[PDB]
Amino acid sequence: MITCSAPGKVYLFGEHAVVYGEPAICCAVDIRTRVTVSPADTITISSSLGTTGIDFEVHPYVSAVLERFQDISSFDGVDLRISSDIPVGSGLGSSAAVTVATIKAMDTLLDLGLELDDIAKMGHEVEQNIQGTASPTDTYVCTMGGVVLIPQRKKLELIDCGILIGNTNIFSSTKELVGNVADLNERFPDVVGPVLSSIGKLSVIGEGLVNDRDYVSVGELMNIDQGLLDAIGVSCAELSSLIYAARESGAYGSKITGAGGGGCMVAISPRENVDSVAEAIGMAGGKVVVANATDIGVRVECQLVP
Ligand SMILES: [Cl-]
Ligand SMILES: [Mg+2]
Repeated sequence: MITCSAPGKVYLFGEHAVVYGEPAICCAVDIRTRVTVSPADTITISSSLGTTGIDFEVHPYVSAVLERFQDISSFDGVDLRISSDIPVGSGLGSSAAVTVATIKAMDTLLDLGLELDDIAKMGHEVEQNIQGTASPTDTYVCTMGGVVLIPQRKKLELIDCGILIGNTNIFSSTKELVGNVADLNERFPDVVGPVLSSIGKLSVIGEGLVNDRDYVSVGELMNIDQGLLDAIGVSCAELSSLIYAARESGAYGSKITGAGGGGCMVAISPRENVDSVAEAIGMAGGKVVVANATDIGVRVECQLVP
C-alpha cells in the first residue's frame, strides 16, 4: 500500500497574464490530494465519482497517467483510490495535484526513479492532452511545493501568515474567460496590453517583498491585481463580495485566485485576523477553506512493506 499526496495552490499574482509572457507568483497550500495504490491483476480507480476502469470520462487524468506508465513498464493492474481536501470545481490545481500524486504513486509502485523535474514534465503533458492545451505552471508548483516565481521557477520565502480561500461555488468556464481576455486584448491592444504588463510587474517588485515577508505590501499589490483582473473582465459580484469582506475583516489583501468568473478568491491575513476573515467570507456567502502555505510538494506518505 503506497500513498502519495500533492498540494493544491493559489496565485499571489499573475493569473491570466502568464500566457502573455508575464511572470507570476504561486503558492502551494496544505489542501492535498492523496492517491493510494496497491498491486492487482485488474485496474480499478475509486474516487468520490465512483469506481471505474481506465475511463477518460470519469477519471481522465488518472487514466492518462496509467497509460503513460504501462508504456514504460508493464503492470498487471492496480487498485487505485483517490481522496482529496481540494473542493471539486474549486480551481485550486485539483487536476494537477491528482496527476502529480498519481505519477509519484506509480513511480513508487514500479521503482522507476523519476526525478521531480520528470514528474512535473509528465504532469504538464498529461494536462496538455486532457485539456487540449495547458501551461506547465500548475503541475510544476504542485510537484515542488512552496512559493514559486513563474516561469523562472525560483523558490521564494514561504508565506508564513494565514491564508484563506473563499469559494463562490460558481464553476468558472476557464476557456471562455481566457478567450474573452484574448478578444478584449485584440479589440483594445494599447489599453489591455499595459494592464497585462502591469500584472507582470507585481511579481517583479513582489518577489523581494515576499522574501522580506512584508505581507502588508504583498497584500496591497494583491488588491491592485484584483482590480486589474476586474478590468480585463474575469471578476463578478460574488467574487467581489468575498474579496471586500476579507479586506474589511483585517486581511492584508484579497483577490481572485485562478480563472475568475466564479471559483475561488484568496486572502492573506495576520494570524490574529484569520478567524475574523473566515467568518466574514462566510457571512458574505462564500465557503471558506482555512489553509496554510506548504513547502511540501509531491510526497510519498506511505510505502508499506508487506
Ligand atoms: Cl482523474
Ligand atoms: Mg491544474
